[PDB]
Amino acid sequence: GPHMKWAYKEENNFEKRRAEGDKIRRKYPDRIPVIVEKAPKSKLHDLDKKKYLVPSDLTVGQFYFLIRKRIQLRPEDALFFFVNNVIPQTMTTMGQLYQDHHEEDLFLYIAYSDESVYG
Amino acid sequence: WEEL
Repeated sequence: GPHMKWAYKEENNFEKRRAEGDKIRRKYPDRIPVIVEKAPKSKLHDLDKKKYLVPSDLTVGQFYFLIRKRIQLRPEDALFFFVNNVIPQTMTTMGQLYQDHHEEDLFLYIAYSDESVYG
Repeated sequence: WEEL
């Protein structure tokens, strides 16, 4: 996956992020909190925000659809996600990804790009 | 935070 330098982590240290994580898991337990950021140098459009809440049963495939709309991409345009630095399967749900890969600050990080392979 |  791409070498990410998460703006969310640059701006907030672990303690501050974990405090937010605790608060989000407490107030919205029926939602999966995700931090979404673009791979460096990607030509894809930037997202207005990076903090999103998604249903636990939303699949990666349905997630791709929502993101494509937000960054004005067409179905035939290349779009790849990286979780835990690797590409997830489209049938996996957000709740499943969160259960297996949420960060210690209690957030699930997802990077997006138009490229599928990085050195 | 907002719903995706």
